[PDB]
Amino acid sequence: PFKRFVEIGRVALVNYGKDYGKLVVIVDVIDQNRALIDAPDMVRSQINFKRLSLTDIKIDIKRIPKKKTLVAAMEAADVKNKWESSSWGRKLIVQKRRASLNDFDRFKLMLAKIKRAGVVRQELAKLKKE
Amino acid sequence: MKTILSSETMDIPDGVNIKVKAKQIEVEGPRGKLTRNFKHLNLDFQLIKDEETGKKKLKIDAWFGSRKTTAAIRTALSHVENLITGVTKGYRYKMRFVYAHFPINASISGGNKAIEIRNFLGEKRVRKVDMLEGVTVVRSEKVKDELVLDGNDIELVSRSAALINQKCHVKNKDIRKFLDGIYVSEKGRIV
Amino acid sequence: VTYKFHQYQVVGRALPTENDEHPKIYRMKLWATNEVRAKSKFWYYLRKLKKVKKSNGQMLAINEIFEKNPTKIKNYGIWLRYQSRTGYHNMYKEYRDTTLNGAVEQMYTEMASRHRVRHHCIQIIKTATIPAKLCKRESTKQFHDSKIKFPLVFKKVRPPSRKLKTTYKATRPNLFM
Amino acid sequence: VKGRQGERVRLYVRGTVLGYKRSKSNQYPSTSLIQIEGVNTKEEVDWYLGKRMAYIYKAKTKKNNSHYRCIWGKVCRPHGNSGVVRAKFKSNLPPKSMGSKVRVFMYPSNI
Amino acid sequence: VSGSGISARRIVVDARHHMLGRLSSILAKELLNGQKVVVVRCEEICLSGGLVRQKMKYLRFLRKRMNTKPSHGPIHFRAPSKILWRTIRGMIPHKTKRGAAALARLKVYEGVPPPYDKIKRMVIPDALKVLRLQAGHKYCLLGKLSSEVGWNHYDTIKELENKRKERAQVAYERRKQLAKLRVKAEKAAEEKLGPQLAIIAPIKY
Amino acid sequence: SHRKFEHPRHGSLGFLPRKRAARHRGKVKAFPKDDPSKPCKLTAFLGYKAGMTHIVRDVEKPGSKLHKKETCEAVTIIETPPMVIVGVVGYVKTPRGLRCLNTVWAQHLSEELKRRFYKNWCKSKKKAFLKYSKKYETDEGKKDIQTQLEKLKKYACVIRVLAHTQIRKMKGLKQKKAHLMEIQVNGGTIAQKVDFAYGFFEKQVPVDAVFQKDEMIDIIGVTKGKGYEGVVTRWGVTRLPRK
RNA sequence: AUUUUUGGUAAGCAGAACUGGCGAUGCGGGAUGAACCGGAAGCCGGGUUACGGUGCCAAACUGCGCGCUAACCUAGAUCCCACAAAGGGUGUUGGUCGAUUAAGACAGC
RNA sequence: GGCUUGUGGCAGCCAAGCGUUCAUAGCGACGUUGCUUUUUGAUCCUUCGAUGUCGGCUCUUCCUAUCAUUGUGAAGCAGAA
RNA sequence: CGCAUGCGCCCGCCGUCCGCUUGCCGACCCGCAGUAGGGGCCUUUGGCCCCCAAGGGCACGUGUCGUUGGCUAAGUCAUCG
Ligand SMILES: [K+]
Ligand SMILES: [K+]
Ligand SMILES: [K+]
Ligand SMILES: [K+]
Ligand SMILES: [K+]
Ligand SMILES: [K+]
Ligand SMILES: [K+]
Ligand SMILES: [Mg+2]
Ligand SMILES: [Mg+2]
Ligand SMILES: [Mg+2]
Ligand SMILES: [Mg+2]
Ligand SMILES: [Mg+2]
Repeated sequence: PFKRFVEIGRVALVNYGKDYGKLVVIVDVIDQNRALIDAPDMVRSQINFKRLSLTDIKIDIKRIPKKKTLVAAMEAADVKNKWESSSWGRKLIVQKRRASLNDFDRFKLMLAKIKRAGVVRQELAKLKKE
Repeated sequence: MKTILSSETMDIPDGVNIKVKAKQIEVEGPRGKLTRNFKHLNLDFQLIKDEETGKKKLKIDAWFGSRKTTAAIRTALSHVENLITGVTKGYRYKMRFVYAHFPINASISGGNKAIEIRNFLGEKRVRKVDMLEGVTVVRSEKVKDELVLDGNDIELVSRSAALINQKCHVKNKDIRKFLDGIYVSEKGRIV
Repeated sequence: VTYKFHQYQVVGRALPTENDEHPKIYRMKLWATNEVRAKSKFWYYLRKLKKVKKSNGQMLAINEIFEKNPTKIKNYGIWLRYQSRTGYHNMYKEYRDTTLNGAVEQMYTEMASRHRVRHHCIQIIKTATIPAKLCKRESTKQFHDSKIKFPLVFKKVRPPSRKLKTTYKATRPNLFM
Repeated sequence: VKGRQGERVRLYVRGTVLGYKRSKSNQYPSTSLIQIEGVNTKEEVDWYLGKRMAYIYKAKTKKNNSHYRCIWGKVCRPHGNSGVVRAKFKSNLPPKSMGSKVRVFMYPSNI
Repeated sequence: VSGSGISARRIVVDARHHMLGRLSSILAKELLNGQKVVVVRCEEICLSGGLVRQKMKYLRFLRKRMNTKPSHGPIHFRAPSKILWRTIRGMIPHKTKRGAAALARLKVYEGVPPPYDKIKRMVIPDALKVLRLQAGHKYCLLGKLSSEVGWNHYDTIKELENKRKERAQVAYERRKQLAKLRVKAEKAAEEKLGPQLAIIAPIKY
Repeated sequence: SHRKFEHPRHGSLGFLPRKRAARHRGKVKAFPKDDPSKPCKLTAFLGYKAGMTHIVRDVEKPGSKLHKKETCEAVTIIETPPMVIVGVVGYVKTPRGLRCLNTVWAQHLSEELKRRFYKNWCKSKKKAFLKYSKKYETDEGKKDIQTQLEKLKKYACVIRVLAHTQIRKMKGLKQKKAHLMEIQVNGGTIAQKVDFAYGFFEKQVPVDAVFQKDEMIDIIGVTKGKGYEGVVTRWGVTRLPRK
């Protein structure tokens, strides 16, 4: 049970606030409510656990490591690629891509989806009649 | 103050098979099957197996629990221990008749599942008590005026004994002087 | 970075007179939401403890004190005296935070919650950064673990913002630790 | 696939008439409170600021060969934090319009 | 609570494991805004404080009666659906035409009677017990309280709900088989359309 | 101030309102609980109050002063001619209670029973159940009747028969309009209940098929009417002083 | 009516000092109210506030945060205000001063 | 009727003592905290272009600070009381 | 459930007209249970993966509520037996 724990080196997703969608690394624990997080593109600061969603990724680091050490550990663990390839991480990227689509792109996607739906319906009907 | 981690573990004898799922504990042994529903406890039940040896252990822990919440870990462990004892050795409760003038007449019904008391303090009323599931009551032969209750579930056997005891309470008299009744005198294991 | 409570060093003295050409200079470390309120409390303490009023006193300097390294966790001890409904008492408390300002805010919040003591009824006697081995409270000592590990027992479910909030959902939330 | 019979293009969003700007004990019917579908924050209201709105309803008699009537309005300013807006119409909306739907168009456009 | 703001003919809500008061407030606002609401499985509504406290509260309510003419009210309904209806009425100006019209847009049922057994049922996150009540705190089911205070249709509801759940399980198994067939059809059709799959790829979850 | 002396209140509040009954025939408000391990059997019957007499008997009651002694007791004679069963009604268990599902009637109905469906039988054309009867003459009609009975077996939870008295046999009564009532069938399965009801269509059920000597029973009916009455006689309040 | 204050056990009692208020005054808040809080006013449009509020009634978050409480007595829920005391609790939560303890603290063997 | 509760009535707290010994089975001096408006007072807010002024009789309902009846704990409760 | 009126009444189809509406504009969508867990693959006692809101999916969704004529495999929607 409890597949995920808050740990030194645990990678978490910010699920609320202005920093939503960013990956951070838990480098220390202040108390039961907040921890010390870090990432390559921010300053190590505290965050409440209520704004963090633990991921399945973990890196091997000591508490409050240097920026270079943290970056090296993240690169060795390939955190970015692992998160992006996972369905959970791909979900946010796909949501952003859908939000970014323009009118002509939306029309082309509609055409492609209609054609695929028609072909799939024909295929399924043939399978059923088989 | 919300202790981070309170944990206790117990050893499981090799002769007992145990399953845990959604805080539902199944206990198996030579004497039969016992079940318990621990869903009311907000604890994490885990079964640990040692591959090299094969012995079982049950670990119950509470995360950020208070004293009131943490007090239930040992309760659950003791309940599991009682289940194991009942499924391997069983439980045997002994009751003794106490009377000053009127001897207490006990009549065990068919199947050793019910008992009749007729002459409690010279009363013409017949007292009926039905044994709980898995518990049988027999009249002891080697000890004079002794009832033996045997079963797999400690709680059911003890509750049957309590029912027998409470069915024979003295009323409208000084109970300090009128000591008549049926009382639990020994708690032990069948095996 | 905004703190509700700021730490100030206020320096003041009594007005020079013929008898005292160079009166004694007094300094205090005070906590207040603003420098104006810090100066007010400085004059309150000077009047109550040294017999120097604001009317016959001089304000010399006031500077804010900032945490040296707000990027690291520290253990903070606070010695304070507070007033209850029936008298005055002394109290020592410990906190963990990146800055002493956060620890003081926690202290005010905890006094309010546990003892129903309002802010104006609390006087701070001493503050200090305590090493891990010298901490006295089990609450702070429980996180002095090289390998600290626990699951998120209580997590509140909400959308990233109210933009995605909906009254109705097709399925119930799926929660696990 | 559907075989529906109705408007083939929708260039507006719907708005529910919540009521009037009011206190606990006073009401100001010159201003109407409108909830726009899909708008959940006052930040989102910025897009609809100044957009025209129409309150379409049916009358018993025929006007210009139609039972339909229309009172025009527009979005004035956000109301609260949850996306409600304050709207002004050429004439005060009747109280019976509460719970009815208005059409919020995409013009005048700024894109 | 401003309101959902959606435009739909009606909304069906599965009230199972929803706090009574919060669900009632949300639905009262929805009804006042002009929505039509159907609530099902009212017997599964949760009330905080436990069975004992709620039973004492209901007995206190039962004490209230016009001394000279008990038939003049208050009326003490026992069924879970009527309890939910009265709780909602308590949050609506029901003595005005607006409040009466809002009340007339609400339907409450025990269990899932037809045709709502084959209609998608939604939930209210803001009133869900899993989000509002900490595990370990006392709560009771509305159906249990109703049965304790004189509702005698709990067993019939249980039997009918079991039958409906069996039928729904059969339908779900059929739908799963159909879904597997559809995935097979999609795999078969994959090779037929290259460019369409290419355009669709960056959007698929 | 508190009443000077205490006495129990006059009359019972459990028989409120003291209005005229909405019916003339006694209504069975609760039937005996059904035990499916027993044979199918009727639960009620209709009779007519004939009169009263008294009897003498030797009492067998050990410990009583009347033991082996004669006692005189008043009795009531109720005439109970056999009832004719003419239909079956099945109800379905629902969250709102029992709901009537369907009614099946017999092919032939006596004039006495049909009189119950008219206010002026002589002046009417007497068309009741004429088209319903024809369902027994066509093959599809009998098939439909059997299908209705099968549905009753499949979905009903309690089964009641429709029975009417042979009122014209009591010439002392000046009534040709028979009384019709629903009598619940207890015992057996639902299919057994339906078969038992159907087999009795257009057949007589004697009173001894329901009750037997020494059995304790309940009697339901409307009391004697007395019209507008004052409080002293209506409720039993005491009279005020002479002056 | 705040404060000062006399008689009276006390009183929505009776009598004085300063100031303000009601009376003569609507309006927002305190559910409701002559005196409390805010604030005083020609008929209107727009903007912003005071006191007070933002789960529904009912305009404004089931907003972002920390602790405490679980009431098997109708838990509790906002100046005037529509009351509660002395004594208690091995309920739970913080603090203060003492004593024993790895030359081994307390309970059972 | 309204405010108040001096007075009336009904409870609690401490424990010097009583109770063959024993403060607390049962009581509670010296003190001290309360509750109630079925006492009587205090006041004069409503009613003097009028609210029918004692008591009894009849009738209903309500309260508990429970006399009896149901179920219980304690005793200086052997039984009975 | 029975019976339902001889310039009458009732049912179905077609043309037209009027009136009411709880407010049409894609007015599309049936798993159960649980939240200190659930599910799938592989089956070492085991390993891997998913969840982390319908934030999804479906739908010619494309034409003046949608121009003139003809063909029309399969698919889908509607109407009628
Ligand atoms: K009286
Ligand atoms: K009399
Ligand atoms: K008094
Ligand atoms: K007077
Ligand atoms: K007068
Ligand atoms: K008298
Ligand atoms: K089309
Ligand atoms: Mg009396
Ligand atoms: Mg003021
Ligand atoms: Mg203005
Ligand atoms: Mg003694
Ligand atoms: Mg009492």
